[PDB]
Amino acid sequence: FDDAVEERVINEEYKIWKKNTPFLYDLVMTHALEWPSLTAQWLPDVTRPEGKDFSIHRLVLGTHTSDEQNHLVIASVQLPNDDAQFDASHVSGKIEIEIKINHEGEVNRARYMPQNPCIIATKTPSSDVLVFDYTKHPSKPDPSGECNPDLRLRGHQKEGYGLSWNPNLSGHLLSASDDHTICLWDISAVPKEGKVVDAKTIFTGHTAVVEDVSWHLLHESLFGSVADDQKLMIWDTRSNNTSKPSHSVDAHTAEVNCLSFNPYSEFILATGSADKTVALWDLRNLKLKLHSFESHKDEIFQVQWSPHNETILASSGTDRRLNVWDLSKIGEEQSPEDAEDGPPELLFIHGGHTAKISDFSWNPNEPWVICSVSEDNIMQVWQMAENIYNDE
Amino acid sequence: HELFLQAFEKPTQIYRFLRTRNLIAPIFLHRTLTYMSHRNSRTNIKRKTFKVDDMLSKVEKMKGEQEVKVCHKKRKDVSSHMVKSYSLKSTAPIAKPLATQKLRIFYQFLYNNNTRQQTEARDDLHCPWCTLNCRKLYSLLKHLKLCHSRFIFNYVYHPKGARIDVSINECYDGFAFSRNGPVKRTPITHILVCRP
Ligand SMILES: [Zn+2]
Repeated sequence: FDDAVEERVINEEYKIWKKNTPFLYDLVMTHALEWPSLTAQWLPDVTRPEGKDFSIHRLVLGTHTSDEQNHLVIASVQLPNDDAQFDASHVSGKIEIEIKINHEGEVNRARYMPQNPCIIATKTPSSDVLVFDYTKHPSKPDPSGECNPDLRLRGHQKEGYGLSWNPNLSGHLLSASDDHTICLWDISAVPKEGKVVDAKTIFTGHTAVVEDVSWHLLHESLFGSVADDQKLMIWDTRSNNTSKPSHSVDAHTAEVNCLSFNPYSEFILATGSADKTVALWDLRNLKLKLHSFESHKDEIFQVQWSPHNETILASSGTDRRLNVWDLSKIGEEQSPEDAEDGPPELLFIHGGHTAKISDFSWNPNEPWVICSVSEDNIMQVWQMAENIYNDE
Repeated sequence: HELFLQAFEKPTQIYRFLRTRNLIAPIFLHRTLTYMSHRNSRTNIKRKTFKVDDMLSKVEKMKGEQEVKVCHKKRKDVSSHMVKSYSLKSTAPIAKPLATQKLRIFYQFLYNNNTRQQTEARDDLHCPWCTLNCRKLYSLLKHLKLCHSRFIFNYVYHPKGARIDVSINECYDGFAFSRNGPVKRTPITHILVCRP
């Protein structure tokens, strides 16, 4: 019953956080989604209306229900412009659902195709991976519940979470599953009519549940995978052996849950593990772990590089906190008082969530804006106080 | 008369309880707060010079210079193995190669409007509830005012002198709740911060 105490202790600390938000953020928007989301992905488009005090940003959210109909969600976020101020505690329209498409099961992950962001792949609790074109379905859903996935993709025996669209190769989509396999679908050529598509290739390397999968950002033939193997694998599509990857790295001391490649480096990537640390890897030499980001107090499930900064990285886990790391800060001299707070590499802690953070996304248009969604149904659109990373 | 603990003590403990708890897992770094700015001894200039590709070369040099049926799935909670609830040198270990004159402030405690018990902590601007060294007097007041809202802090200057009048706040009480699996909520936005 220490869990019942843990509840008040959480809320006393949520109050303290709230009270200080003005001194830690340039922006905090907090929204209770009708049903909680297991995914968050900032869409790349921005509507900048003529002479308005804001911009329109869109998000690829989803649902998770307790015996209710599930949806593929696209909501819209109104973000203020630099000159403009505006403050609310909603009655106004700031965050709202644009489209709610019928989905058959809770949305594990939802990721848009970089090439055509109208196309969204989804990881479903059922074996199959679905692809929807939000333009191909109405903005107001069908009350029948009748979910018509534009394309169905079979090859997995179980559900999973890892999902990656190849940037440099249109239609190439990768899935990670509890079935130890990675499936590769090519929808580009082979679009046809036939709603069901069987995987082009299946990667049977990992010895436990495959947690994540992501393509490399410059090589179209390279991708990485992490499993409960406590390992990270570097795969080359070009190779004929679908059981052996190019490299199998002993990444962590526990279950690795996520990987993210640096958008500025063709070598750097990071991995998030159950071992409560983020590991830094260089593709050039995988025999050496570059560094272990220490601060998380529980399992890490999402590790993501900031699009706007080469040295900025963020991580979210089961400690209800999201940490922001600056590599440029690694091994900097700290005062005993400075040291007291955290490693120099630790730039920021986001204490706005009262529950485990499921996903988070860096806004691709507004530097330092992050969307972090938790199981308590809360969605935050935050941005840390500029003085934290900026110098006059 | 020591009846003052009937108003105080309880909050003093809630804050002492949280001191041990918050040291373990923070809600924020004190150094990140705008009023705690000075805690951070370091700067941001090392970033426009920093190139992540140059990191391996350094690590290599370092190493070289060494001679209701609710199933709790690990990712979600769907409504042995998979906890069931019913209520009706290896790369593996941690690697960190690139790392390796005194003022007196009086605290006047007020209880049932009047009656003041005055404790002085000449220990500079250290927080009486969470031990933290606020270092600067402006910071201490903000710290107290925001991190200890169960109390009402009022600064009074005097050439003798300086004092913080501590009373018990009378208006205290997206939160946490007892949830089994997924829960339906009523959608509502809130803008907590918005700086131009
Ligand atoms: Zn304190």
